[PDB]
Amino acid sequence: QAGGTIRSLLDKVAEQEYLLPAIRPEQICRLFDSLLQGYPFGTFLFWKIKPENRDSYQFYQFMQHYHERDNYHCENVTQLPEREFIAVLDGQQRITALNIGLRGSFAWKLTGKWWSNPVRRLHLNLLSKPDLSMYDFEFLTDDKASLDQYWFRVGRIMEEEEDALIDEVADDARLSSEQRKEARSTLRHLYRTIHDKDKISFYEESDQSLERVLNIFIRMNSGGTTLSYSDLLLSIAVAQWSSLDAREEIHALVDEMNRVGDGFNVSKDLVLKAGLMLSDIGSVGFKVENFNKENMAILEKNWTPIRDALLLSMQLLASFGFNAQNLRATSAILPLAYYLHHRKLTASYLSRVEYAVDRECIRNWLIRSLLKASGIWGSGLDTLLTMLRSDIKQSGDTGFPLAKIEATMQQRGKSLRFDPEEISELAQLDYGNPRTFALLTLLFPGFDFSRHFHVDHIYPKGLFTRNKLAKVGVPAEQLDELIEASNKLPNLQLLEGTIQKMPHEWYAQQWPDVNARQAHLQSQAITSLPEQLNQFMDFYRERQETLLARIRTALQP
Amino acid sequence: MYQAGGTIRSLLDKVAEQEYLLPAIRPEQICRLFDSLLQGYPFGTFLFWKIKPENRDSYQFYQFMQHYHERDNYHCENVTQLPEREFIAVLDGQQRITALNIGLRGKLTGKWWSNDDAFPVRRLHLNLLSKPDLETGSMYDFEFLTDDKASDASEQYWFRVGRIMEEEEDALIDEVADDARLSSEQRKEARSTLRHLYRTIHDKDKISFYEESDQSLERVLNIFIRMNSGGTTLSYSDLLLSIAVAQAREEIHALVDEMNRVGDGFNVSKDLVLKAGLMLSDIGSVGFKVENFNKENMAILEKNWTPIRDALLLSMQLLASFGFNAQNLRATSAILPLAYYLHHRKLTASYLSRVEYAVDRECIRNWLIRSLLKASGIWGSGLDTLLTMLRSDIKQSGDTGFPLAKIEATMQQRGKSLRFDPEEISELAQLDYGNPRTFALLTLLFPGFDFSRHFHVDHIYPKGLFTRNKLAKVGVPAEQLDELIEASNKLPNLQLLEGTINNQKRQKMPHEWYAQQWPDVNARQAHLQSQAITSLPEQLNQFMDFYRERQETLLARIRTALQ
Ligand SMILES: [Cl-]
Repeated sequence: QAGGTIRSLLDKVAEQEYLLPAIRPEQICRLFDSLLQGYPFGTFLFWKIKPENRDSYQFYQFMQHYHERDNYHCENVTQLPEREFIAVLDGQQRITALNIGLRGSFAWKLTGKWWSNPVRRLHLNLLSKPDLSMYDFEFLTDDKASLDQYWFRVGRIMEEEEDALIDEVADDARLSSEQRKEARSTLRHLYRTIHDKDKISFYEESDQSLERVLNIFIRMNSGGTTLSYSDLLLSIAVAQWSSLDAREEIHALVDEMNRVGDGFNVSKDLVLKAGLMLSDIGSVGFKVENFNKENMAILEKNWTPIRDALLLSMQLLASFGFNAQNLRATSAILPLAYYLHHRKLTASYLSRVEYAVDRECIRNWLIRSLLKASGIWGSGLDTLLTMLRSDIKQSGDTGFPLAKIEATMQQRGKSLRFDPEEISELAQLDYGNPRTFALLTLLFPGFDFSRHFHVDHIYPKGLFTRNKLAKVGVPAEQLDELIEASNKLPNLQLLEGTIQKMPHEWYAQQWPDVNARQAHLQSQAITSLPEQLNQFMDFYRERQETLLARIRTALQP
Repeated sequence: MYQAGGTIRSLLDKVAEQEYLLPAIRPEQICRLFDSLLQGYPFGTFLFWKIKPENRDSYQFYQFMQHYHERDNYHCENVTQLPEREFIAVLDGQQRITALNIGLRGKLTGKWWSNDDAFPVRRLHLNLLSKPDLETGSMYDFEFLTDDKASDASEQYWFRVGRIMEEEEDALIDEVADDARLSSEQRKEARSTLRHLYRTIHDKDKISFYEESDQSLERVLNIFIRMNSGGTTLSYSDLLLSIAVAQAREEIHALVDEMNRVGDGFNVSKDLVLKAGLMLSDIGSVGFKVENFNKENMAILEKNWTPIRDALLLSMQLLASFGFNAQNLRATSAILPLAYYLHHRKLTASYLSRVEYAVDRECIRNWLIRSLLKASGIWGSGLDTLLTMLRSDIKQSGDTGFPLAKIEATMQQRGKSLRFDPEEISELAQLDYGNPRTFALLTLLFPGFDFSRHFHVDHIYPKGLFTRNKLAKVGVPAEQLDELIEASNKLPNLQLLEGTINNQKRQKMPHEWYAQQWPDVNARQAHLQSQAITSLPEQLNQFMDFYRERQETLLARIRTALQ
């Protein structure tokens, strides 16, 4: 146990003496800042395998070079060490983070534009300046760090000797006198922390008594680790209620809400934030300051109406057929739940046709809010929720105020008016985008979303395989130029009911009536259906031009 | 602020001064911590919350526990005196400080009414002549003892760890020195130990903490979790040693969930499946240790996987055919022997319907119920060894069926006997509504019942009629009151009722519900005589006359059914 060095540990990892029994870049950079800032590491748990049990278990190596496509699974042990070896039971991620940073690489898929066709390594600015962080660490590509901020690869601390690196900086003339001075202090801090410092601590033990020492660690070190601000806040908040049955009631509603229809995944966090919003509390932040005794008193005095409304909220989203896979913005339920609370609406709201227009007004808003790439439900959300809540109080007594909510949102910069580019992106959306279902719900508003339904390909994806298209006679150049489009909105439609024929056959053995067939089709924006698969592209580009103009109109206010 | 420095005396002294508080609400466990403390094992970093007096009256803080009383103080007391200056609310380390506090600063019949003889005050003690117990792996002996059980074992000198905080070092080192009860050489050993304690509670920096304000709790919290435990440490997840060697995580979770949904419900753990793995795959060692989870052992397990998966499910269903649920089967470690029997004989759901297995299922149930009625450790200690021997018995007798004869005798040799002692019999007749053992006793004493169809335990005389005030209308001595209301929950007022909660009976008194729902004189007479009800008083005043008469009727059946 006692103490130890990061260099010592990283090297036993390399010699494969430190292993792993079975089992975010920016976050690795954050460990390294905290480390160089002197935030100490906690104690780690280690298991020493007797040489007799060397073959008894299947150990795996830590990750050094990460590639989401190439190496993403912890590689198995290559050469079983010839002597005593250790397997880590706690601190795996902490160790892996140091390994990737000082001896490895990280390749993550770049977020590209919607038109789509990189091994980076850890670097530190020696002329690091603080940011209200203290030390700027970034995973960068070599050419992006050669930028004419003096960037240094932290990895060389493990490959070169201090004297060489200290000297390179001093012999660099791109740097002025005062600069080289700062750079040296910083480079030294790094070398003198990865090397020459007692940061690692480790409870170690053998097979027989491993049972006892894991439990000592759990008593002495933490048990039931804080789920961040979240379980803390819940803990803090529940501790200001008369009912010592409060903790449960929240978890209970969360469960009921997540079994409303086909299924949802809200968090206790949403319930707490909703509580604040519905209680007309002036701040809606998820902060312990806002979960005081006075604030939580209001919630406890109004819990039953608030719970009911949030449940009806999910019931309404499922009336519009949302589930855990298509609704990604749980933050959008909050305005809706304030509305059902302001008007004290009940389950009857979903049935009475008298409220049908208002339900379709809400859906218009929700869909358009979720169709925006991003910017509506992310940053600045707390100011928005506040101003949206306000709108509902001043003019919701009549009905949902879309006119006002639309412009309040424009003012906070979060307009729901789509640009020609945002519209062009929406017309090439892929099958998997959660935004796809909802675009179709808007474009095709007549459906019983309240009942089972799904999204399918007019021309089935099965036929879209390189051989099959070529058997029919598609230029080899156009192969794989169609298979990609087979999964794009112009070949996507909304169908009634749960989940082998070309569309024009299914549509003539299921739509015998010429007049009714022509209608279902024009209603699904299917203007024509060509019989040779080698004419699908003329179809695709035709439906798109039709849908593009239908998307513009449907998002015009 | 990261105070790496800090002593236990300082913490506890700030705890007593009500400056260290809590925002939100077992002895042996506390005792294990104290041994490890003196074994040098350090504490983890704690997280503390600074409260400026501008927000002092806004969050309802609570004190740590010191003198615990299941009946009186079982919840952290509210703040008696709020401090005027800045103060702290612990977020991490809540339990660890609450073990030091109670440690250095403070029954079985569960006759809840009795204040006396029913809540003995025990305080932490240490044997200064402690010695290595290579079984527990302990090197220091800490037990919670009462003053009498603390005062002449030749090698046990008990020191109340509490005086360390009230007396002076010199004084205690002197008391041990001027104690003629001790022997010269053994006086030296005591001193060395007493010193380590005084010098660990004081004079040694063991407490470490992060004191943070509201402004930046979010950030430093996150920083703490990065550098410290974020994966909530771990568990004895030997399941990993197998998803690895075997070529699974899903299958286990599946058996667990399916087994937990068989009847009205069960709450089994992944642990049982794995333990049954070794039990049913004939591995000579059933320990949940990592040693038996070897590549070659886990080879037999995946071959017997389909065979065991079924038996564990068949086991759970047999239990639900006996009315068992999460609420009434706390000792889930008793399923393991049952599963071996089903696997040995390769039975199926047809064991649950075919009348040819009735005598057999009833032999099993009797044993199971009897095993659970004992409040001692038939399924608490020496399990790996009992289970190992039961396996042998079941394997050598899987013909006529359950070797109950042999199983009882092997349990008797291992001291896990099921012959009931007269005193233990008497407490079974006084079992409360809550003790899960009660459900079973009723099913053992009333073996003719539809355990199959939905059923609930109810009270002959309804619980709602027993309110201090309600009994004054009928006129009862207020002398025996908080005890009469307790008897409303004991066995003589408890019965097995078919169906579910009948709100229509809670209102009526027994002679007003049986009298109508059972109109035939001959039928009622029997439904009742079968539920051990000889007479049913109609004046609530005579309840205690009914209780004693039934207790005598039930005591009779208990002695007949056991023994
Ligand atoms: Cl914000």
